[PDB]
This record gives sequence, C-alpha cells and structure tokens, in this order.
Amino acid sequence: GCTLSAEDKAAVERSKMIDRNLREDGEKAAREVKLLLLGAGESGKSTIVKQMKIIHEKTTGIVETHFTFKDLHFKMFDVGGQRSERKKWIHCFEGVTAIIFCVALSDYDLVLAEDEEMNRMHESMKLFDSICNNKWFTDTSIILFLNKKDLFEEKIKKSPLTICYPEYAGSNTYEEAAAYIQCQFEDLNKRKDTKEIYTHFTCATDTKNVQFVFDAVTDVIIKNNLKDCGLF
Amino acid sequence: IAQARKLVEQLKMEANIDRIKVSKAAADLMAYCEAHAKEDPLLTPVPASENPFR
Amino acid sequence: ELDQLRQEAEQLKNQIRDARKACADATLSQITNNIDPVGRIQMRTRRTLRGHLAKIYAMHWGTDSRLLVSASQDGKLIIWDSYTTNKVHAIPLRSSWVMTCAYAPSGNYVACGGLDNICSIYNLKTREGNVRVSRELAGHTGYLSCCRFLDDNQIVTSSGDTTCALWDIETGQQTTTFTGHTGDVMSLSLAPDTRLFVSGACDASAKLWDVREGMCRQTFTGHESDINAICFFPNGNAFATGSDDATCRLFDLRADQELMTYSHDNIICGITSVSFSKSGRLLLAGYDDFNCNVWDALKADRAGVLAGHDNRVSCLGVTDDGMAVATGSWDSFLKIWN
Amino acid sequence: YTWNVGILSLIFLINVLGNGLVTYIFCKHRSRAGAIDILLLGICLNSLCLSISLLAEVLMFLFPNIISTGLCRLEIFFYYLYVYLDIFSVVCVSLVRYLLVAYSTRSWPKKQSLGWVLTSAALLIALVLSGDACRHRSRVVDPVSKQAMCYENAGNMTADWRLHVRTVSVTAGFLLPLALLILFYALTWCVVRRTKLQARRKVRGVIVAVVLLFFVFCFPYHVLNLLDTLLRRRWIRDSCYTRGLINVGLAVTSLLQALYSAVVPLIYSCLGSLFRQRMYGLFQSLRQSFMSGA
Repeated sequence: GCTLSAEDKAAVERSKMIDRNLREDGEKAAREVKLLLLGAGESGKSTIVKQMKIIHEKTTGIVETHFTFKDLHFKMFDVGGQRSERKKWIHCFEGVTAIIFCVALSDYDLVLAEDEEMNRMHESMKLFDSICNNKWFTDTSIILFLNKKDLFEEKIKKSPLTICYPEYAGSNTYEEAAAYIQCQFEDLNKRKDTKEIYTHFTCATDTKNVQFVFDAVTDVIIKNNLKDCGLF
Repeated sequence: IAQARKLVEQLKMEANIDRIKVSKAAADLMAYCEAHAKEDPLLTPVPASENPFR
Repeated sequence: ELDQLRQEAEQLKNQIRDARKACADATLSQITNNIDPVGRIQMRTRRTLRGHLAKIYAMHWGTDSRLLVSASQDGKLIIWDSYTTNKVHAIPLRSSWVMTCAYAPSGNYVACGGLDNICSIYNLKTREGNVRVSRELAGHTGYLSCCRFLDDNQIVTSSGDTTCALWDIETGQQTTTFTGHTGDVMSLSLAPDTRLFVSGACDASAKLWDVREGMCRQTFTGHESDINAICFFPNGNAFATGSDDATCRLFDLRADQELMTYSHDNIICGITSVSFSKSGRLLLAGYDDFNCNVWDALKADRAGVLAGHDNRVSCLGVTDDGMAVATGSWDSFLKIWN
Repeated sequence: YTWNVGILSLIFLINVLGNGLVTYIFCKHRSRAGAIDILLLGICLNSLCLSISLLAEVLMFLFPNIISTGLCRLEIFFYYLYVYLDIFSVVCVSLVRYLLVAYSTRSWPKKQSLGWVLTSAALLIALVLSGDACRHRSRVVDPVSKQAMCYENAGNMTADWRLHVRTVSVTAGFLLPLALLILFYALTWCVVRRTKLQARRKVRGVIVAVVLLFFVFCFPYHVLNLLDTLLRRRWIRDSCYTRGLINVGLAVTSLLQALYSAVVPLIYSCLGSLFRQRMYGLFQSLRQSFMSGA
C-alpha cells in the first residue's frame, strides 16, 4: 500500500480494472439461458434450430446458436460432430439450464443404419436412459420433443405398434399410441420426485416450440432461485 | 491386410531394441536423485529469508 | 493373409515380452531398501488466486517461475503474477469450452484449445499493449486435449481423434502426424531436450515418439483404464503416468518396462494430474477426492497430503526451480503451496 | 432469582454454538453469497448484546455495589436490541425471498449490496425502540439495598410508566412484522403455486413453519403483558394468588423469547438443503480426520 513505487502501484490499478471488467462480464453472462441439444441420429435436431425465434448472432465440433425471446437470451449448444468418447467431455456441460432431447415419432418400425434386428427407437431409449440417469445430470431438467407427429399419421394407419413395444394392446390411434410412447420415455426417470421432464408433440409449423421452451425454463430459473434462497 | 502389415512392421521395429538391466536403471535413478538432494526447495525447505512466497 | 499376419504379430509380441522379462534381475523396490525415508512433508498455502467464475481446466508455469496462465470454462485466459497476486492479462476466448493451455518458453506467446477442434495462438508482446490472436490451427477432427510449445514457431498438439500433430505457426500447416493410437489421446509430455515426447491414450497405453522423423519408438502398457496424466522424469530417462484406476506407475525408457506402482487401499478415485519435484524424489498427483498426494518416488509410500480445495483438483504444476506448487481445481481457485 | 441467570446461561451457550457453526460454514464459502447470507450474518452478530447484558447482570451476585443509573440502562438497551434485531431482520429476509422469486431474470436482487442496506435499516430501527425501553427504567433507592430491582417507576409518573412501553412494543414488534411476513410470503406463494415444480409441497411447509414459529414464540409474552396491564387497572378482580402466577408466567415468556432469538439463526440455515449438505460434509470430513484411527 504505502511501500509501493510508481511502477508498483500502476500494476495494482491495472489488476483492479481487470477484475472490475471480469465481474461485469460475469454478471452479464449469468443472465443467459444455456441449453444442450441432444438426439439420436435422424431424429430431428435440424428443423428445431430453424423454428427458434429471431435467430441472430470454421468449426466442426461445438455448434452455437444464439437467439432472443421475450427479453431473454438463449444459447443452444449442438454436439453432432463429436464422434469421440462422450464420457471424457460430457462433464463440460454441467450447469446448463436444460437439455433439449429430440426423438422422431416415425421411428417405431425403422431398423438402424446397420440391420441388426434393432429399431431406431430403442437406441433413442438407451441414449435417453444414459443421459437422464447421469452423475453430472441429477437436477438438470429435460425438455423432450417428439418431432415427426405428422409422419406418425400414415404409417400408424397401416403398421401396428407391435414391431416395437410388443406388450401393447389398444387402438391404432394418434392419441393412444403417442400417450403410450410418452409414458415409456418418462418411466426411465429414476428421480421422479426431484427431476422434471417436459414433453411436447412438436410439428413443422405453428412456431410454438419457442414458447414451450420459454415456459419450461422460466420454471427452472425460479427453482434455482428457490434453492439459492434457502426456501427449498 | 495393409493395416495388419503396418502393425507387424511396427512390432518388428519395437522388437529390435537394446535393453539394459533393471538393476542398472534403478541405480541410475538413485544416483540422479542423490546427486541433487540439496537442490530441491520442496524436499529440504529453504529458510524464510530466501523464500519468494513468504 | 490374415492368419499369417496374426501369427507373426503374436510371435513378435511373445518375443518382445520374453526379451523384456529376461532383463529384470531385481526390483526398484528392492534396490531402494536401505535409503533413508524423506520423512513427513508438510506444505502450507502461501497465495490464493481469485477471479475465475467457473471451473478451471488447465494451468501452466512460466520459465521465469513467476508468471502463470490459467484457463477456465468462462472464456477467459488469465495471466497471474504469483509473487504479488496481480493480474497481468485477461484474454477473452471465442469459444468457452477450453480443455488446455500452454505458455511459450520465451514468454511471448500463449496457446489455447478445447471442444472446438482449433488451437489458438495469442501474442503477448504487441506494441499497442493488447493481446490479439496471432494464429489459428484447424487441422484436427477431434477436441484438443493438450498442447506444448517447442519453440516460438513450433507446437505439438494432441486430440481426441487418436492422433497427434506437429505444427508450423508461421504457415499454419501440419508438418508431421503421429498416428498409431487406438483411442483418445489425453496427455502429452515433452522431453527436457525437446527431441522425444510421450503420449498416453484412453486405450490404456503410452507411446514414445521422436519429433524429427516422426514414428513410434516404444509402447508401454500395464494400466487398466484410461491414462489421464503423464510426466517426464527430470533426467529424461523415465516417466510417470496416472490412470482412472487410482494408480500411478513409473516406466523406464532404457529398461522398456514398468518400475514401480503407486497405489493405496483408501483411494478409489481417478488421477487427473501428475508432476515431479526438481530433484525427482517426490511425485505429486491430484485426485478426484479433492486432495493431492505426495509420494516418495523411490519408495512407494505416501509422504504428504495437500487439502483445501472444494472440488476436483484439475491441474497441477511445479516451477522450474521447484520453489512452489500450483494447484487449480473445479471450485475456480488456484492455490500456491510451499 | 438464582434460576433466572441460570436459565439465561443455557440460552447463551446455545446461541454461541449455533452462531459459531453458522458463521464458520459461511466463512468457508463466501465468494458466492446473496442478501440472505448477509442478513443471516447480521442476525448472528447480535450475540454481543446478549454477552454485554449477561455480564452486566452477573455483576449483581458478585461485586454488587457498582450499580448506577446508567448500568440498568446498559443492561436493558442491549437486551432489547438483541430481541428486536432478530424480529426486524426476519421481515427483510422474507422481502428478499419475495424479490428473488418475483424477479428471477433480473440481477439486482442477487447483489450483496442490497442485503447490506437492509442490514442497516433494521439496525437503525432496533436502536430507536430500544432507546425508549431504557428511558423508563430508572436508578432505584430502597431502604435495604438501592441495587435491587431496577424498575421503570419514577417518582410521580403513573400516566406513562408502562402503557406507552407495552403498546409501542406490541404494535411495532408483533403486529406489523407479522402482517409484513404474511403479506410477502403470500405474494411469493402466489407465483410459486403456478409452476409445475415438485418442490411446491416443500416450500409451503417451510413457509408455514417459519411463520408459525415466530407467532407461537412471540405471542404468549404479549398476552401475559396485556393480562398484567388489565390486572393492574382492576378491570378483573384479583385474589392476589394470581399475581404470583402472573409474574411467573411473565418470566417464562420472556425466557421463551430469549430462547427463540438465539435458536432462529440455526433454524433458518438448517431448513435449507445446501446448508444441510455443507454441514454433512463438514461432519464427515472433520470427524474423518480426528477419531479416524489413521
């Protein structure tokens, strides 16, 4: 303080101005909503980023999407080019506001890329089970999108719900065959008393997915504030 | 087949190496550790008069 | 000729195993039996560096052993003066997912990289007084795990696409590609004479590469899980690795085999970082149990414990003169011990 | 009378252990903190008032001839401050909890500065009312011993000896803070109920507990004070057997408020999940160090 030369005090002043800018940027960055976008193959993940309102601001790893809805800034992270081991970097996304998981409804009879008597829906179920019941994701909310609800309106009129989920008996109808798939995707949660899952039957129009995401994350923010204030 | 041939060639390159005895490498490591005993501020702490982090 | 290739590979493997086995007269734990123990090593924290608002993933010491660089997951590279705790530089990053950082031996450059498959080189000696991006290298198809400077114009990087690369910063083009691993490369350590380097991968193996010609010389196995950290012995004739099975191991280059195993029964977490003291008789390893253990390098017994971090000890470093140890953890704090 | 300082001693021990635990856990993690943590610390640093009051009180039994006009005031001021600061800080805690929930996107509720100014405002109010409380109590001269019974009575002041004191005390202490607590917690619950969160059934229980503890502990003392005042006005006939019951009730009720003020710092932190986890980690790590067995 007092035993400082002319050159010494300038360094302290510079450090104080660096710390001031650092806390300004940190407080700015604490007000944004970070979402992690996940899926299994051609389950969507491409039209969803298009439906997002007011999209506005090479690499082959992280894909970043910025947008704004009702005075809120959303940053969505897409990991599709990362073909390496998932367990070695999945801990990087610990602290994200929510995980947006996309599943294609019109995959209950399609085999995988390599024919191995495996449906494209069971792989989605395993990936959801692994992500949901993770050590790094024990309180992170999941927004589940079931995309191809229109393609699940012609095959379901022909094909039955016996290729996958063989312990099903009921009418071949959009309501009674989708309210069952939603139940099977929601029964994989082993923390039903703490973690919340939001399910939506999206479409390719009506631009109402952004409102659903906003309504889902506006409860996660309240829950986090409730946890930080000692009320829960 | 070409990949396995490259693997075989790599193993061949690894095989033809001169190896010293383990009792000699341990002796060399001990000699290096002993010859620098009075140069490690973490092994033998330096007095507070020459510690930059006092 | 799959059968012939398989049988030749098995014959070569058996020959190598027999040749290495016939070179073990005794054990390092037997030769180092009458030497005096180091005793109890008690280290105290002298400084605490605050200013990061997210988990710190990497750190590196300067050659002068006074300045250090730290990277955290908030898009900031912070350069600290350890003596006075002052901040010298704060570089904002274009990508917030960084897994490694490096410091040039000359001190004029810094390197960064992460989930984006790009290594960014920043210049610290600009005439205007502001750090700007000097170069960007984008020849990798997987996330960068480590990077180390050779000169002001060369750098070696390891990535998650099971390859390593040697670059030319002036032109931004790869000069040599070190392939041969069958898993993601996690760590990388340069020899003291910067002519060889060891790399550890997720296939539970380590390989020794020569920078000039660019081929694998020796392969070391023995670990059961992924090798997270690697370090060179000060002499340069041995190295140490740390795995996810709560075990460190010491390998000798000339003996071409393992020497000693450092493990306990009360430790079941993984090792995130390893380092050697200046003399080479102390091995410092950071764990997931929020602690750092100091082992006697010649007698496989624990000599000290460093505690004080809230979360995983992610990075560990020792200065060139070996006067202090810097540890960075996921609780966004750097601690200097002496 | 011997029991009074004996009972007040246990409150001192409970208060010091609880406040020490809360302060020690806070000091470990103070890099990230909001207004609620600062308010809880401000509540914690009221044990000095109790310590000063107990030191003044204990001078009666040993070294009993120091007492002057100021010393009864020096006891009463710190006792009333230790009482009132808790009550006034609880309302600020409720207000901050409402502000965080109602404005979750904004950043100004989270800032530490806000708690500071709140921690000042209560500190002012608890002083001002305390300034009244000492005023009435007066040095006392008695034929046997002047020291005994620091009492509110002056010479000829029947008009204002207790009614101003108890009316202001009840109105400022138990009727305004209760209304503010109920209002802010109801406003918080109104927005919380709309959400889909699983935690809705726990927040309601926590709110009900925090309001009910304050009501239950604070009400009996004011009830018995009102009963005293109604008695001395002769509105109800006195057998003079009741007077002993009335006084013994007053003593225990004051003791109950003293216990509530000491206990509440630990209760507010313990109900939070993060504080419970932090204390579980401390109990595991520290006991795992010593009594470990090596």
